[PDB]
Amino acid sequence: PQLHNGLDFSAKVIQGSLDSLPQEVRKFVEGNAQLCQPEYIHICDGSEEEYGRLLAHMQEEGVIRKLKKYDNCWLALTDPRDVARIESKTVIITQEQRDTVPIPKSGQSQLGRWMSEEDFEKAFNARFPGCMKGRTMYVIPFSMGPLGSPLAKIGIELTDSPYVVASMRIMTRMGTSVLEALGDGEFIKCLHSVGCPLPLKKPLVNNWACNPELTLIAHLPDRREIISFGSGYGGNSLLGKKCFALRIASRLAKEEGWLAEHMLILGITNPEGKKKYLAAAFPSACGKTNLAMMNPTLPGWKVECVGDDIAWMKFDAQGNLRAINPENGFFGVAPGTSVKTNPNAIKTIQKNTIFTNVAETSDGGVYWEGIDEPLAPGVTITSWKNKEWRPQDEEPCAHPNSRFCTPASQCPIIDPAWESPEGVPIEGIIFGGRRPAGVPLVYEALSWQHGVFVGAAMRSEATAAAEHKGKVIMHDPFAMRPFFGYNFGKYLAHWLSMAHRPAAKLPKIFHVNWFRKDKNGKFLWPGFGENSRVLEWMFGRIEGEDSAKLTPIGYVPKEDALNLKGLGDVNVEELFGISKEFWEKEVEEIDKYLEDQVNADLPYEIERELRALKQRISQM
Ligand SMILES: Nc1nc2c(ncn2[C@@H]2O[C@H](COP(=O)(O)OP(=O)(O)O)[C@@H](O)[C@H]2O)c(=O)[nH]1
Ligand SMILES: [Mn+2]
Ligand SMILES: [Mn+2]
Ligand SMILES: [Mn+2]
Repeated sequence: PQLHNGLDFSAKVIQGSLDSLPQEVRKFVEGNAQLCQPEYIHICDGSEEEYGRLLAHMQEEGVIRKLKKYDNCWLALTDPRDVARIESKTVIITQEQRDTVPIPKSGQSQLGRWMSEEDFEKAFNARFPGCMKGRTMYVIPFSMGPLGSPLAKIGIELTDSPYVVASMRIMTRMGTSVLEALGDGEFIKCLHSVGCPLPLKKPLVNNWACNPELTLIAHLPDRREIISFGSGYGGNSLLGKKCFALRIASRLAKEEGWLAEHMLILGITNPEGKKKYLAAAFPSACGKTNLAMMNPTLPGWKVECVGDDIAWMKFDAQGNLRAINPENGFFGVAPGTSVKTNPNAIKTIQKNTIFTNVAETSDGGVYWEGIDEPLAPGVTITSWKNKEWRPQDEEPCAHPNSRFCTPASQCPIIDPAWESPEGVPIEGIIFGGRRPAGVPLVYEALSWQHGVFVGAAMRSEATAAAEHKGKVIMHDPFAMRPFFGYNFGKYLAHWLSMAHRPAAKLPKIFHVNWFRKDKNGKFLWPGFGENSRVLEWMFGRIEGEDSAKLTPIGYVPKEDALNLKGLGDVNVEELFGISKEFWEKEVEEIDKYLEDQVNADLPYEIERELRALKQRISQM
């Protein structure tokens, strides 16, 4: 009911019906409509027509270009200030700070950024009021994971960005069928605005609406709400990805007894007809996608891709660890993707694919550094800065974090069960990062507890995923440092608890290092398709083959255990060297880190593994 005409936004609905919305769905829409004051409200139905008019609108607004060389592929150049995931402006709001991050013994926590409700209410009220003035509010109903799937959760994103709606149509399951499945069930409330209400008081660079100064990505797990403002780029705007699928989901999984992890999922089959499913957690820009879509070099081996970034896992009745990719597409980095590195990626992005900040060729194609592909005579390149670009300038034509957004179904090696609502049984878990020195190519954990300790001890050099720069090695336990939904100590404890479940078929735990270097700065391992040689060893260890040698850090392959045929020139000495001098410093850094950051919430079993490892190393 109302006394005037200031609460019923029906007259602003250009597609859909507020009447057809579930009870709580309508309230969430009209409430923020009244707060944000959008000129129009557009309730997405996921249709091809919608996608069609949507793209055409963005092309008439100078938002995106059409890549005439490919089938239904589009380019989008963003503002140079809004070109990646802002880790420093992401915050989690909990009544108690301890719920979010362990109280550091001395210094600032690196495992999350907490903000009180009082501080957030101020920041919120200073951003969203009237932020969509003169823009359309798109209502994105999307399901994470297959519909009806048990570990499938539904969210509603409100956004004033057509670029976001198009991307979300690729990355999630979006449309009207999601509304009907939801019914009156619960859902995740997602609110996004670029923060440039009209009239534009700030000119737009590359026609990219954004507000860097006021950027803020907030999470409220107690309320099941995600509030993002000022950014339109991937992690910040695609709220169902990082914000939902990891941070909020991790909190839920802790509550509900499953797991939400920053892991690729791949299935692998050997020449004997036996197939196994593995999961790998690497930091961003550390090889997950190239591994999940690997083109193996060992004959009789087949790799299939279930997912490349997010895994939702839970033990089933039979005690197996089951995993699903809750996403619907791939949002991978562009540069370095060549036919020689990730050819399966090339085959996927040639249609229905949206690119961001990659270079455009004068004939209607894409270009980026490392594409490893000569262009024809008379073909010019326009950089992502929208300027004539030549290979003689220092300006790279493709931004380091530039992306492609492609449907998962188009992948030629997509696993025939990536949408199976029952998941895939994970028999192995892989950790790793970019360690230039010290860490051997691969080793196996001595037990679950040691495994959990290995994940927690992961470290890697600074890449181009967040705002980190320089050549520095920092901690990234479980590859989840930027995405922990709650206290990390309680995270570790949650993992260790899996060893207590009845008839729990705990998978093996490996640590790989694709990036060990020599004294000249030369990679000691070709990697990519050759990583199938490392997976071969893992496959045999899962079946119980006496191919492992015991060492102070874990099991490593025996002599002549790794199929190295076709190489011969690989320096195996330095590739597996376990220097005591290096590992005595490694334990010190891990100790100091764990004592400071996890402090009084560090489980004792992790402290015991730390103690045990320090002991085995001193006996060298
Ligand atoms: N040396 C080496 N580099 C790799 C390998 N796989 C990927 N890369 C590089 O890492 C960058 C990002 O890899 P990607 O698979 O997209 O990482 P993701 O973010 O985890 O999906 C690419 O530019 C590649 O050049 C590998 O096996 N060996
Ligand atoms: Mn990721
Ligand atoms: Mn990726
Ligand atoms: Mn225990």
